[PDB]
Amino acid sequence: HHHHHHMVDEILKLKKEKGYIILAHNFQIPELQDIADFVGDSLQLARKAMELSEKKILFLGVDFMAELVKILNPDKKVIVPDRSATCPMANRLTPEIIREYREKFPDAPVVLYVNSTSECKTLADVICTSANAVEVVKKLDSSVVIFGPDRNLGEYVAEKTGKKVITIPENGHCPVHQFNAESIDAVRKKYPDAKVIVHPECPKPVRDKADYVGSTGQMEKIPERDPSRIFVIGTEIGMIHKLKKKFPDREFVPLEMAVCVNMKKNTLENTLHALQTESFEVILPKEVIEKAKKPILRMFELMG
Ligand SMILES: O=C(O)c1ccccc1C(=O)O
Ligand code: SF4
Repeated sequence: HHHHHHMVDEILKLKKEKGYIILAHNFQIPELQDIADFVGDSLQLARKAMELSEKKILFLGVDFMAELVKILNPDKKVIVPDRSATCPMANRLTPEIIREYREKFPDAPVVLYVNSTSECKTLADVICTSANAVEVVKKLDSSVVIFGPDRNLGEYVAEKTGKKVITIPENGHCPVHQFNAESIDAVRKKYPDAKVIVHPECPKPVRDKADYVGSTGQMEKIPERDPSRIFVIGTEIGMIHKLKKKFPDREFVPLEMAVCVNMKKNTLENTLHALQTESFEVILPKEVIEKAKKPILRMFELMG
């Protein structure tokens, strides 16, 4: 909107002037997606940052993602506008629980979802995303794996791979994606020709009623091969804007309104403040960077 056109102009000039690149997660408000150089998922953004000349990064998302970017770009300054933006699911897994479960099942590799603390990543055998988790677990020798922090994704991986997936912590889940299956019944009657796409973080009954299950990266490729005029989307509300932007010819309908409060902590105002003050810098110990990079590079190595 034109009322913010002077705010946007100061963001563009400062970003240009100080050599920032702005990376925004798909769950950011539309206003921040519209000012970002690249919008996508966590790993997509971090990988993207490795490729660029900009020595400074403004990251718009939540803490474990900004740290991922820093882990993989450690000589680059990474700032976030709100340091309290975090992932409640990720924060429920701890080093202690991982260590507890490694002892119980010492032959099982620890596969950690990218939505995990940096400290947790130092202890994982490999990282995955919702896009590549099935393939990653498939390529591991073992037929029993330890997986966290999301139980639903773990269970999905178990279904797709046929392997035993021991999920940690107990009842690990994303509250944003706990859609109700009756919501799918309801949209099918309302839009009989619509396709339902939901995230694998969604519970089993929702995944099973959906036409497609995939990551937000996967969602945004579906209309390249599906010609449907209407898609119903089971993930965080920010993806609707992303999808509408990429495919203006289609209609994107939320399965339900689902908002990640932590993702919405970032605003045009605090983003502007961040660029004015070049704060808040993501600072990690060298040793955590060194150790946590290992399972992240292995993920890339395995998928290569
Ligand atoms: O990308 C996704 O689908 C996604 C959904 C929820 C949280 C985190 C991510 C992420 O990997 O960035
Ligand atoms: S949508 Fe769920 S998994 Fe993603 S940052 Fe928010 S609470 Fe975490």
